[PDB]
Amino acid sequence: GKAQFGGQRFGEMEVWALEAYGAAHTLQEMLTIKSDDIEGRNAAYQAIIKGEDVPEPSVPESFRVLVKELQALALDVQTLDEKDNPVDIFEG
Amino acid sequence: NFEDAIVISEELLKRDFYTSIHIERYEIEARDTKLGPERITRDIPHLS
Amino acid sequence: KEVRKVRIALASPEKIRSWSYGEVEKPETINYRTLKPERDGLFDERIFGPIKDYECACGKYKRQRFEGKVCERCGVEVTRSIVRRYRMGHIELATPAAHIWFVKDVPSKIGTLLDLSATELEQVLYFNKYIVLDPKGAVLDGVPVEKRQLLTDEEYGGIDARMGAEAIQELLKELDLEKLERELLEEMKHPSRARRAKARKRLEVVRAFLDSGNRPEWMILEAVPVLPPDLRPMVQVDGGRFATSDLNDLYRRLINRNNRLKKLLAQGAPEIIIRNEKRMLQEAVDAVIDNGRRGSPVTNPGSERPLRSLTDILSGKQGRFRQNLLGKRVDYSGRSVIVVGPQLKLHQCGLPKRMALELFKPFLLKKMEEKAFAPNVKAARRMLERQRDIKDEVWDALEEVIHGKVVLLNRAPTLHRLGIQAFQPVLVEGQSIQLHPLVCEAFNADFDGDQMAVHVPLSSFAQAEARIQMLSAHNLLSPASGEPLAKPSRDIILGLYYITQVRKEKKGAGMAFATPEEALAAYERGEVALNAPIVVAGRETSVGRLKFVFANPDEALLAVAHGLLDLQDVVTVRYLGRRLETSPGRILFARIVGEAVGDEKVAQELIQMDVPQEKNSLKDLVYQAFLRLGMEKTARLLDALKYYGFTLSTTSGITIGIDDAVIPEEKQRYLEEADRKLRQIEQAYEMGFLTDRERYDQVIQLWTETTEKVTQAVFKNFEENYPFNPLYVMAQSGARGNPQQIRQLCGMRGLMQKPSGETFEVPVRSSFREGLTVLEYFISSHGARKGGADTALRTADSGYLTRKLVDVAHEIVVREADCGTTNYISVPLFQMDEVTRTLRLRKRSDIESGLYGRVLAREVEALGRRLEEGRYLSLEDVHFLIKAAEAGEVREVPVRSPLTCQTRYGVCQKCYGYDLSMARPVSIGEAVGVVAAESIGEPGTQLTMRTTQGLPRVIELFEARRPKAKAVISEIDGVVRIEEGEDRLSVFVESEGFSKEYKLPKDARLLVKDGDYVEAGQPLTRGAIDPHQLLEAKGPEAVERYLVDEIQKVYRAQGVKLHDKHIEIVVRQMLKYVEVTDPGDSRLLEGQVLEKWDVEALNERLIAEGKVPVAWKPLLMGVTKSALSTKSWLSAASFQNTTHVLTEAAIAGKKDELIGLKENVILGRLIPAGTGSDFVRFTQVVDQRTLKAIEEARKE
Repeated sequence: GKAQFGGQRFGEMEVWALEAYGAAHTLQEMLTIKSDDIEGRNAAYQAIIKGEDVPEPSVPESFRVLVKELQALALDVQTLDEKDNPVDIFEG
Repeated sequence: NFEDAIVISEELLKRDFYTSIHIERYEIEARDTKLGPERITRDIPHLS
Repeated sequence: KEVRKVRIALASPEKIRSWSYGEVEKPETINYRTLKPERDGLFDERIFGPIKDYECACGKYKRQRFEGKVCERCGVEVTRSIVRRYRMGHIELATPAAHIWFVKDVPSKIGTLLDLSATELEQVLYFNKYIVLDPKGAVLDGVPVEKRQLLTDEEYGGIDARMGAEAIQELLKELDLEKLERELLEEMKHPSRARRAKARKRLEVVRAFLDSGNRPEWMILEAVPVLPPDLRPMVQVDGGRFATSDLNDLYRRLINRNNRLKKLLAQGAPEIIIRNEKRMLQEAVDAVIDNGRRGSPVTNPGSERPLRSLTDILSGKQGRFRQNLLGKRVDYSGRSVIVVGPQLKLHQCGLPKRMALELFKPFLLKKMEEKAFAPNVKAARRMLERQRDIKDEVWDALEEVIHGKVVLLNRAPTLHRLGIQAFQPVLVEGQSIQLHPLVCEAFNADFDGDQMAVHVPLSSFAQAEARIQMLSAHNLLSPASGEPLAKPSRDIILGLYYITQVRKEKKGAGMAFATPEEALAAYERGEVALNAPIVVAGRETSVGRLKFVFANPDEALLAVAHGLLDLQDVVTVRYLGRRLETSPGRILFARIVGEAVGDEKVAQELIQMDVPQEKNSLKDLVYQAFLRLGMEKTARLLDALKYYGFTLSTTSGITIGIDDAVIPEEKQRYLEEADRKLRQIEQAYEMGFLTDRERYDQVIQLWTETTEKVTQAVFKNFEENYPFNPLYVMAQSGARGNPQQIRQLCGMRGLMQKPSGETFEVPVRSSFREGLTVLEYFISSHGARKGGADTALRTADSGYLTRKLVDVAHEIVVREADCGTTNYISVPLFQMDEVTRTLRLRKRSDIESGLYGRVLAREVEALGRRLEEGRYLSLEDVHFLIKAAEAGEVREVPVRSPLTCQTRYGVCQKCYGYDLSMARPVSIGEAVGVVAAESIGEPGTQLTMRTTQGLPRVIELFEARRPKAKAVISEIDGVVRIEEGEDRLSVFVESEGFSKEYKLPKDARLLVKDGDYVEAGQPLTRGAIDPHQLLEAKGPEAVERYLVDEIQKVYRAQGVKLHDKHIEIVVRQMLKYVEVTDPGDSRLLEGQVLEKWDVEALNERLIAEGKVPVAWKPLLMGVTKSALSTKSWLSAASFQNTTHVLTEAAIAGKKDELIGLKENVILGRLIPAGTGSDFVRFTQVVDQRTLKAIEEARKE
């Protein structure tokens, strides 16, 4: 923190309970646009500057990261739905 | 003062009774690099 | 379309290349002087994505559209700077490979699928030379030599096989797939059963490769990929010296070798060397992948630091799996010290301007523009950066800014959903955070400078999610045990009491009368002319009873306005509809309650109109109130109490003046007559009346008898004199103080516990009110620290219990309404003392936490009332059944619980149900899975950790490990006879014929005498009850029953309360798996899920008749062992050594389906719960008029 400061942490407990309540998003928004998923944080950050719904992140950073930290060590690590079909997890 | 809280009377601030002095220590280091050496002058651009 | 599964397939050379975008078939990458990759390398952007904004490496049209950016001499595709975060690369290798994870994992995935002398063979099949014997070629050189292997280096022959991985490569390829399904399905029925055991295991990899779609070979890498840059960073440290991801220095030599030998082969074929070289090729990858292995870690020239590897990185310790459920850092966060929010209405909350602003910058901004003030957005940004001292108008905004949205809060060690709540924060001076009372309880909200957190939700969603699911206000009760939590107390109480205790004076005996003693006109005047005071003894009255004849509550009160009485006097006053004895003080309580309750009448109802108010007291009301009145109201009540009590709890100014630290006159006479019973047991010892043993147990059981006198005495005096004494009252009411403590203060302490659990025969006569002396301290000391070792080692182990717990049932959720099952449970109302054997019903609580909110399975008759089949019984309801059996008319209260309820991956609504803590049938989607867990361990806290009982057992249990001294169990059913005394101890369980020799170690405390009678699997010796050993010969449920209960026993023995359900839910998974015999499809053992067994064991006899039912058996796992076998991997990871998991997994297709929490989270999805469920999220809302502009575009 050079100009403005701080950056609070967040642990499992937090989540589990978060889980405790059907805090769905409150959970997801707590695992994305408020940390890794670079897309969002900006996306979101902007979002308020104008005041819109704001988030809705495509697919959380980390997910991709991992899958890639994976292949980045063999193993495809594909993705299908309900009808079992090819995904399009990275669009780029 | 509930559960383990405590109340105070402005009075002490008046008498400036419970006041603490504290000195924070700030430091800095200038290194030698390939992109050039890190100087330190009262001269730095765009600074009004 | 969005995700709905994640299948881990293997790695193919062809495909590794397919990706990689580029082809780092090039050197090292960086350039310090000039930030730039290195004409093809690890950073050459041309092959990945552009480091900068769109742009090339020279410059082109950073145009949004056209698609397909490249150049003349600058082929850096222009598609932003992020994609550097996924686009991989590759180093088309020199020759063979071994992704270690198939070499030195655990089972040796390759040195098995192909035998290859388990190990040492593969080990010698690349390194250490040693040549493999591949083909072909007719076989025996000085001895046959059986189409299989090796041959030693200088153990001539030649080759016509090779070495290195090529060997194992072209090896795998040319390897009949199905035939081994036969060469193994022939050595499975005619074997020895010694090494014909691994036989089967071969298939488990085999069939794992077959009905999978994954080919072997590829296990040896023809392609050793390269992860992206923006992931294995090269950030600038403090100038020109950088910090690589540490991994990158590995990939390093990995290229270093593949190039140094890539040359030797191009030129210079000196055999021996080629060998000493490839030996490194692997060791390269080897390291890169799982460096650490073997016995030699990579030595960066200088340090002795191991440096990560593909393994490490993924290997939790924040390795992409754990890193998620462990931390991450918010964007709209802020913490702080907390403080009283007396004024603050419940739902309300702290947040001082200072931070309060910085923690909202956004919204403020825009809101500002949208307001005549501050022209352009960014422009605004500039005014709240003019150092400090804000303007007026501003704030106003910040306010209209937050009115409506809430924030979440949290103490340090959160533990229960409550551990966080939401509040309509308010601006307030002081820099600390203000918080409402009540809550405290939850977080165990203390006030000694502790702090809490505050997270800000944006999603028009998360917000709503909060307040309607997380407002302390909407959340009042502890699912942990369907009782309140927003319970006033540790003061609020004090207050309420004083104003509702009433007084008792004595300067007047021959007072009241059924017929007026003399008269009233006299009875009274006798007052304004001394003697007997207002309130006092009597047969029917006290002066007050007559002096004050009040009409409305008003008056009675308007009285207290003028110094006539003091709320607590017993005055005659007509309340509502009749004449009442009560005090201005009691009455008020009501109205207080009443008004803010809404109906001044139903109020009076719940209330206990006459008797000192207190913890337990209101609590009920509390609960009660809620019962017949909407949460809304419930609060307000909670509220005022807070208030009304407070201000009161102070108007009535009580205090602590040591003198009030009363000592019962009888102290002397008691420590006196007792002091004497000693000179009579030591002067009784002088002779021989007592052994040193018969003696020492007397001075002990001595002072403790007297001690208890001290206790209760100082108390009796505490009721007949000084019934308003500070201390007391508190302890009586809820405020502070327990039966214990108080004592040490006034009367005395007692005898201490030595360091080795002993007790000096010398007491602590003094009492704190008195300056306890020198010695008594040095011995009364141990207690606080040996009892400080608790608060010590009992705090550390985070949630130890908690975790393990969690991992198991994070699945289990309300996933349906009624499993549909008829099956039920028989609830035990009457305990069976395993000692006396005499009976007795259970104690109050237990019960509740056994029936509360349960669901009846087979209607019950008693006392005339009829409980139909399936009704959520209310506390009241259960209350009833209770008296029902006291009146004995029912034995086992049948109920539908989770212990059974078939829905598998979650629980059926009308099973468990209700206790949303909200006292309402459980709404669908709830995370019980957790909840359960959650609750269970929250008490793990206060569980003694000295060691058996408490926590130390809990482990034993859930896990389930044959505790010390196994406790001899009756395998069968029958008769008995013990034999011998003071030599060789044992016992015998001889039914009719088979006299089972049941031994004893020479030191056992049995209890089933000599003769007795029985039935299957039961506590014979005493001690314990082994999980497995039981089960086996008695069934799965059986154990379960024991489990929970057992567990409960300790919990109960410590004040623990908690619906049983919880513990159950846990248990559930403890069964989840079963082994196999006589199969119809999978391996002949593979542990397994119930459902999976039946959607296949109720499907190979129904629609697809035949094959074999494929039975199972009773199998027991424990949290630990549990989770581990859970089918899912993503989750499966996070534990032990992930390697393994993936390893095996990867091989066969292996899918997940993302059904769970820990599952969908590791990735960060939208949890399959509550809002993210399958019954309340796929709903589209209509607006009455915008349903007829949608009805004319449908019939077109």
